[PDB]
Amino acid sequence: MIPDDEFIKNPSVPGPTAMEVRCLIMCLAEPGKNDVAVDVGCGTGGVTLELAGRVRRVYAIDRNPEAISTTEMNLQRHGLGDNVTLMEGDAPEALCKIPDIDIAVVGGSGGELQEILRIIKDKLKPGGRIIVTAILLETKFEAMECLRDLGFDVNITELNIARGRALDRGTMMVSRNPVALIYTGV
Amino acid sequence: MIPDDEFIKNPSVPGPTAMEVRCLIMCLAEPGKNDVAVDVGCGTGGVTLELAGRVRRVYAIDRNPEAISTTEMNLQRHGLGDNVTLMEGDAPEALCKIPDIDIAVVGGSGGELQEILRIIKDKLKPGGRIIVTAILLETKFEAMECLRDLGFDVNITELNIARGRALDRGTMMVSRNPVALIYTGV
Amino acid sequence: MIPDDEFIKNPSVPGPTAMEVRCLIMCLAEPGKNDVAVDVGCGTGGVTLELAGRVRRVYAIDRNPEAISTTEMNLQRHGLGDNVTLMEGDAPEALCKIPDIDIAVVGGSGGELQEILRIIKDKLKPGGRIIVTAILLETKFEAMECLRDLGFDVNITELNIARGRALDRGTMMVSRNPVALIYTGV
Amino acid sequence: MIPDDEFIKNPSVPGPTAMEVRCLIMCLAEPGKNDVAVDVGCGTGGVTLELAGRVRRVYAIDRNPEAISTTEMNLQRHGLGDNVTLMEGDAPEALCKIPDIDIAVVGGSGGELQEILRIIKDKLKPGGRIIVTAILLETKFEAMECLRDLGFDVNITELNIARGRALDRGTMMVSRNPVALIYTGV
Repeated sequence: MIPDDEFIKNPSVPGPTAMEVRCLIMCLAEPGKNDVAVDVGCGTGGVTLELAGRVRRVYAIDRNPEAISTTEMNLQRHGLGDNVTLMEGDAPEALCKIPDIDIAVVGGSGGELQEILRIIKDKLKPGGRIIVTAILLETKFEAMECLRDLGFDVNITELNIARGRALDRGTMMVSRNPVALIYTGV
Repeated sequence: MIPDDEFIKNPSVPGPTAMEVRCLIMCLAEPGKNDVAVDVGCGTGGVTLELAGRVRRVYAIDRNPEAISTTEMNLQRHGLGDNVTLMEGDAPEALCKIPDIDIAVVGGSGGELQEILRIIKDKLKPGGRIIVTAILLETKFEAMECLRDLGFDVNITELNIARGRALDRGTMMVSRNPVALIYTGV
Repeated sequence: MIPDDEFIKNPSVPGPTAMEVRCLIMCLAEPGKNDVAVDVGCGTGGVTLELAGRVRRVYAIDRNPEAISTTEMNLQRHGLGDNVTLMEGDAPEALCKIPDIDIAVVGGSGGELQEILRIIKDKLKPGGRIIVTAILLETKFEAMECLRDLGFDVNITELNIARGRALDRGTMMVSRNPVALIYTGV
Repeated sequence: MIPDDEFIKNPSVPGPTAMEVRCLIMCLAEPGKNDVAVDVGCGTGGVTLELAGRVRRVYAIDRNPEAISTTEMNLQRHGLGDNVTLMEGDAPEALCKIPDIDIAVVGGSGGELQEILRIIKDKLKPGGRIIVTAILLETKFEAMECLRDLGFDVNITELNIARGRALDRGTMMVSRNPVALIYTGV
């Protein structure tokens, strides 16, 4: 899978998300060449780039113009983006113009996490998956509470990753920052 | 991906490998529908199940008869096990009778870690990957060194995981023991 | 510092608090021989013990009768307790009957966290510290919010500890569950 | 305890040791006002500083000339050093001119870990304590082996610490690199 260092970043644009995390988001998302997925807060584009090649169509949304721009750049360098619709705009309004979805990945909550999830539940085909990524503490709580309030079966997994860096003196373990995945069962 | 709680267990068989680990093992290995893989120490059968439904033929090895049994039981539970050759017995003697592999996943060291890897290097098809899962401090070290000594490009990723357990009082974070993954380039 | 395995553990009562966490608690508490401290949810009695041999007076509270007994037993085995006042009853009602404190440690709340902090803030001597342990996801968010909402500068440290366990096969890394410490500036 | 940001950091000297780790080290070292201690690879002087205030004497050693300089700098800026014999040079040679030690803390091995531990065992007074800080994957293993081969009861604790950082968005957990502590039975 495309390792972190292989992605073009940006100052005002966070990401890419740790490969280990991206790897797990895909395992939970349970892709498919016939699935329609939406990725909110596509940021650097990691999550979008991955899905761009395992489903029918992916809607990448992000209020920050730089993010939509940053994702596009990576999509182009990897020659992907055919089944990807970029959307410059607020998440709630961006979602309303989209068909029902099979997969839903919500990155940077954007302080609109609750409203964002509410909408997603109204457009979730049967057996749909909803995966919420969280970097902020307050975000994990809100993600559990809302998804629960919408009648979903919420689960949460915290991932503390450490990779080894080759030094002259030997190998050192470099830590990533904690990343929790709040998701709904099938 | 089959969640941990959906596996048939055995009071004498460890495992199955944490899902988050199973997931990352698959991202790294990058299974092809034409690859020949071997899983030393299949234990409960996690990794074996995951490879089974993605490659041509998987050779699942294990010293414990209960293991071969449990793995075979979880195989049938998901309509898989046609392209899986089970092997009871010591790894070294089992590995020598095997054809060349594209993917090598070695589970619990077994005290013969260094010998196992050695046998695998001479049986690895060009472009093959070797992945070692370690829970023991010493196994992590011996893997790194030995793989380097055999002329491979080694890397190590440690995963401390925490899952949420619903309690009356709320959600608790329960962690799994650290799992390191020592892998080679391609 | 009294190591874990040296405490009388009652299966029904939680604890003792991982020695590593207890160490960090004392470091953040900055106990003085003239300080007055209260420990809500003393449980096994780990924290109470540490403070007992370091402050003027320690008020140990816990709504569980077995926790009080367990805490009393352990204190005796360590000749401590001569300057400790155990309390049988609910926290909130037990807090109003206590003098003002310099050090407040709060363990297992019980859905009464908000109220418990509200009382501790009112009885907190100037300069005093407030330290809250949280194993529940929710308690972490709640302690962070309530302490902030009560006008305190809040800080949070997550501890993921792994100790080594010698096995015939080698050294296994055994992980304790995550433990957070939410505290107010000194 | 002296926090991280309160230390004079030199661009050529590593450290200071994370306050959470220093706290644990002081806990395992069980400092006594009579104990004679030695800090190998004092770095910024965090460990030396702490000890200087709780034991008879302290011999801070470090191959790096700038480290010695930076360590002597943090001593004065806190009113300590009247009992801190600084030493610039190779640890092994430096230790020979030192008295028998009660407490021994070793960090930077510079690749002479084994030679250092051996020397320490010959100078270790009964009831003495040895504590090694490992950052390199290889160091942990080596330390375990030597200490076992020297007739000591080895113990290892892996610490993964995360501190919360205040963002306009709210609160994120920032990870520190893993830090392992290999210690002998007192």
